[PDB]
Amino acid sequence: AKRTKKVGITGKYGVRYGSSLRRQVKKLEIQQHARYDCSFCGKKTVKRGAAGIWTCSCCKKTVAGGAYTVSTAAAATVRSTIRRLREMVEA
Amino acid sequence: PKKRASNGRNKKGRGHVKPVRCVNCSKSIPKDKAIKRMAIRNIVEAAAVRDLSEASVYPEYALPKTYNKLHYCVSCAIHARIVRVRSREDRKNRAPPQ
Amino acid sequence: MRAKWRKKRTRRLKRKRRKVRARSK
Amino acid sequence: VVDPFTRKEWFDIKAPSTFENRNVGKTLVNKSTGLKSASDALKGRVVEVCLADLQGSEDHSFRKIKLRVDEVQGKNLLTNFHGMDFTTDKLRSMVRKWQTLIEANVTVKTSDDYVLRIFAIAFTRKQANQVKRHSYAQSSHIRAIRKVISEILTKEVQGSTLAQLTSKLIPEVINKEIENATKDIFPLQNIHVRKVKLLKQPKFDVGALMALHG
Amino acid sequence: SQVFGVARIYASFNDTFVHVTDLSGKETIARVTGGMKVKADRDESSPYAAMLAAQDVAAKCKEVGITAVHVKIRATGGTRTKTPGPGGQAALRALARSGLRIGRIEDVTPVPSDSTRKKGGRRGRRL
Amino acid sequence: TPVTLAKVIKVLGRTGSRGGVTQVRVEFLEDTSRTIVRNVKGPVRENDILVLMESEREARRLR
Amino acid sequence: GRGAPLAKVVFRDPYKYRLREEIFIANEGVHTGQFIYAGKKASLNVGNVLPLGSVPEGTIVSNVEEKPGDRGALARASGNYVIIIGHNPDENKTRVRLPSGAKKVISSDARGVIGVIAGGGRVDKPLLKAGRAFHKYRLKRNSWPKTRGVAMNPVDHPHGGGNHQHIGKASTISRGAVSGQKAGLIAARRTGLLRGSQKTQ
RNA sequence: AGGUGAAAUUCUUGGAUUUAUUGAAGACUAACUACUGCGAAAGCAUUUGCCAAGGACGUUUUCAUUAAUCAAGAACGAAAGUUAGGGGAUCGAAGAUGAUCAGAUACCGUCGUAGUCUUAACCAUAAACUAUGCCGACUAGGGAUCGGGUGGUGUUUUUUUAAUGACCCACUCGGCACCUUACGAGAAAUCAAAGUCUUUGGGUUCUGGGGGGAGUAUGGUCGCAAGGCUGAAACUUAAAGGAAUU
RNA sequence: GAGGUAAAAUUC
Ligand SMILES: [Mg+2]
Ligand SMILES: [Mg+2]
Ligand SMILES: [Mg+2]
Ligand SMILES: [Mg+2]
Ligand SMILES: [Mg+2]
Ligand SMILES: [Mg+2]
Ligand SMILES: [Mg+2]
Ligand SMILES: [Mg+2]
Ligand SMILES: [Mg+2]
Ligand SMILES: [Mg+2]
Ligand SMILES: [Mg+2]
Ligand SMILES: [Mg+2]
Ligand SMILES: [Mg+2]
Ligand SMILES: [Mg+2]
Ligand SMILES: [Mg+2]
Ligand SMILES: [Mg+2]
Ligand SMILES: [Mg+2]
Ligand SMILES: [Mg+2]
Ligand SMILES: [Mg+2]
Ligand SMILES: [Mg+2]
Ligand SMILES: [Mg+2]
Ligand SMILES: [Mg+2]
Ligand SMILES: [Mg+2]
Ligand SMILES: [Mg+2]
Ligand SMILES: [Mg+2]
Ligand SMILES: [Mg+2]
Ligand SMILES: [Mg+2]
Ligand SMILES: [Mg+2]
Ligand SMILES: [Mg+2]
Ligand SMILES: [Mg+2]
Ligand SMILES: [Mg+2]
Ligand SMILES: [Mg+2]
Ligand SMILES: [Mg+2]
Ligand SMILES: [Mg+2]
Ligand SMILES: [Mg+2]
Ligand SMILES: [Mg+2]
Ligand SMILES: [Mg+2]
Ligand SMILES: [Mg+2]
Ligand SMILES: [Zn+2]
Ligand SMILES: [Zn+2]
Repeated sequence: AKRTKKVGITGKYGVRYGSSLRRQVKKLEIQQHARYDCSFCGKKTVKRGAAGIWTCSCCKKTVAGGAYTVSTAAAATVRSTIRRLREMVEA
Repeated sequence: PKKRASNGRNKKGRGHVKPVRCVNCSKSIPKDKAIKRMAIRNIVEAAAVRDLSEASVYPEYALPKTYNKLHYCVSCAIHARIVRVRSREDRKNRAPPQ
Repeated sequence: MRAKWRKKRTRRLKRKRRKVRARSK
Repeated sequence: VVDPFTRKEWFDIKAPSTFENRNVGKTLVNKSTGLKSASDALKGRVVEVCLADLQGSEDHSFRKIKLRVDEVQGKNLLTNFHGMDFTTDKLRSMVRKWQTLIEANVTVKTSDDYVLRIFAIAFTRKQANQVKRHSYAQSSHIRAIRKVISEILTKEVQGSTLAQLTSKLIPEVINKEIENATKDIFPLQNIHVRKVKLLKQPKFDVGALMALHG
Repeated sequence: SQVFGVARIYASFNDTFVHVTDLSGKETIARVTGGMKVKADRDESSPYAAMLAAQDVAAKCKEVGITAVHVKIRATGGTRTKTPGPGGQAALRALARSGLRIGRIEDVTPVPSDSTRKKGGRRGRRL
Repeated sequence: TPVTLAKVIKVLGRTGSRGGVTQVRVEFLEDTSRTIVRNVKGPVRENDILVLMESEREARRLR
Repeated sequence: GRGAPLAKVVFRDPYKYRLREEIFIANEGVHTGQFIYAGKKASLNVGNVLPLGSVPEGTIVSNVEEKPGDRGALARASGNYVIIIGHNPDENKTRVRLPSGAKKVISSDARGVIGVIAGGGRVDKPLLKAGRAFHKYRLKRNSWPKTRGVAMNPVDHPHGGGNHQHIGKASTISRGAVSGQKAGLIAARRTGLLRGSQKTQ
């Protein structure tokens, strides 16, 4: 049963705080409070800790990541870059 | 009405290919719509070849040729005497005039 | 006249008309 | 108001010994005084000259060699190979209508630390007793021909020095080796060594420059 | 017996640049433009003003000692009309007759794989 | 100023807006192996010796 | 007070048997239990600290030092990085690209950890209420709130006073002024809304 | 020096324009490029690698008709535009100036934002045109070409004859097309399809009923906005419009 | 196989 039409999670704030501000907060609270996949155990048991801390519910692993997501788009081109440069050192 | 067959260009079932720019008036035009003139020339004129053979220090020398491919739009190929309006029956002649 | 600048004439006619309508509601 | 031509001094150009006819020409450099002397003003000056003069023959009038100045001794400078570039009128005579243009490039280091990038242009040949005019490639042989070219270009380079690579481009030995491994794939024509430029020189080894002049 | 240089005749529209340089290209001697000879600002690309500009360059090379030259015709190039002007053929004929020695005529027009969108607008320049 | 003579060997025709300029290929008397087309004004026959003020000048088409 | 999380990277003392525990700045992609290598001959992996003289050009690094020995000065906030844009074999210099866009050359003996710093996208969320601005700034200093200097008395700010809310003089005060005059736009080379580009540096 | 039909504005021993040595920045992919290829369309031209997808052909393989066309609805959808970052070299809606001109808010010259680029979302209209729904069958000859395949008393590359590849000839499918014709069709221009249609029925979807007022009003819905979709009436006119000839 | 080229000109 979908109760609210379009506000979803940012409907807690009510009428205030503008419209275009709460739309951007909605974009960074769905990704913030999401249950992510773990790279180590494989289970979807990743819970956000503090701003940048991404703990896992099982096996007790903690991965440092972005402020509102696990792997941002800025670090997605960093890891792909080190993958390219490491192949040129070993060959 | 429809006075032609492809009506502007040489596109047969593509929709859109490439826009190019004219050389006379900088008009954007599709590549198959702009007519082409491979205006091949010698690097010197016919009157400057006599004085260049006397000023050359070389016994024999091959004359260079300046090759260039330059396009024209429809509006600046008719004002310049490049193409001309033809009769209704002679539109279909696609052979180059000799 | 040209059918595009009659279209934009009626286009700015819409924005001017519904603005007067929106300030009387 | 004074004419600067009395201040300038003539310095001749002496090419290395990978070919004949060393004498290229002369330059104009100011006199060896203070305030940025003439020895520091000749730290690198390329000379874009065709190799048709140093060879004598006129079948190589489309190949220009860059000559960078490195060492000056006794009113006489010494130079080294800097790059090879074709003339502009030759490439425009190469490219025709109704044929397929194939270009390939590779980055390869020599025996010593010379980082140079060589270019290779090659066209499609219209075979004898052929009815059709264009003879285009299949556009998958082009991936296969340039795999053969990039293997041969990394065989002459990375197997010899620069002086063994400089004295090999004039007899077009590379251009024959490309033809000898492509005729089983497609009939080609006009295989060339279009460009080569040096990206980095390693050191100040004098013994490699003086061995090219004596 | 002959000392050499390069001339680098830049034959654009509404001007003609002729300045003979050395084989290294750093040093330039005897720069004479087409606009120096005519007080009109219209005949700067004329064949007349290009021949007076070319003979002024070769009259100074006799004072220096430059007897031979490797001329280089050059249009504007790039995103421009890429065609040599009327004063390019006039510059080749003038300094050749005047006493210099011509060797290896060639062309150095800058022609790219095209980019940096050509000036004039989409729909074109018009009058 | 120097003087330079030229003999008419071939005539091309009238070229101009109003039709008063004739394209004439003259041959020099001091050089019997070199010719330059010039634009003249008045009535020109063949084998006429003209007086040129400028020796080297290539004639174009007037429009 | 920091947008970036810390890291209890523990080391061993090579000269006496003990466990010296140090505090780094956690990069994005590191985890608890990762073998963090620290040295010149270490490999090029995410999370390790290396000198800039043993890395190639284009390595996205962070926590880079100005001079070798100050234990980490530049590029320390959350989600920031520098780019080595060139090396110099002579007199061991290394040219880097600072996050402001200032291309400045430093020594090759300075150190830097590989990868971007964890905590990116922190200022991309609208910090909506003033209560979230309260609990943010109460852990830093007493700089919140900020009263406008026009609205206060002439004794309280050089802009205040008058029967209206206006500054009165130019807000661009030169660098060579003394304290008490430096308000508003201190030594501005340009003012107004940016309707240009980033042409220089 | 820049520039135009001709000019001026602008830049110039502060040594410009030009010449060489480089370096940085983004953008784009010239010539090759073709009555030529691919994709449902919009569209897609540098190299190589990775990740999947598709047509055509070949098949003495399989399932057994599972199909055809499509309200409502969904995916994609040039350019311009909108929101938030990065980029911001050129070009450059606004705008400022220089001329032309009776006037010139223009055409031309110069400078220059927004924009052009990209990521993450929106919008979703184009002369989005082949102005021509899709599926199936039949009706006419000819020369080319692309992709696959099959036959040669074939040619060339050859190390010892080969096998391939390229090419030629013959044939056959699936293409983008073209040329000559009119038995046919159309008001005609023209059309292998717009043909097989008063000797007017193969299956099927959408739209139109004189020109205006109207793609307007109102209502509903979608969108951040600009807007998109759905969509009249009063009233007014007898002509509007198509092709072709002089 | 290459062969010149842009002023202004409004209404009944
Ligand atoms: Mg018409
Ligand atoms: Mg289209
Ligand atoms: Mg009316
Ligand atoms: Mg009100
Ligand atoms: Mg403009
Ligand atoms: Mg006109
Ligand atoms: Mg920090
Ligand atoms: Mg504070
Ligand atoms: Mg306080
Ligand atoms: Mg404030
Ligand atoms: Mg504030
Ligand atoms: Mg305040
Ligand atoms: Mg008060
Ligand atoms: Mg005050
Ligand atoms: Mg105020
Ligand atoms: Mg004050
Ligand atoms: Mg700025
Ligand atoms: Mg290309
Ligand atoms: Mg529908
Ligand atoms: Mg778009
Ligand atoms: Mg910009
Ligand atoms: Mg304006
Ligand atoms: Mg005015
Ligand atoms: Mg205005
Ligand atoms: Mg204007
Ligand atoms: Mg529509
Ligand atoms: Mg069309
Ligand atoms: Mg339609
Ligand atoms: Mg047929
Ligand atoms: Mg028929
Ligand atoms: Mg009706
Ligand atoms: Mg409608
Ligand atoms: Mg409505
Ligand atoms: Mg409505
Ligand atoms: Mg919005
Ligand atoms: Mg609406
Ligand atoms: Mg009616
Ligand atoms: Mg008529
Ligand atoms: Zn886990
Ligand atoms: Zn044009």
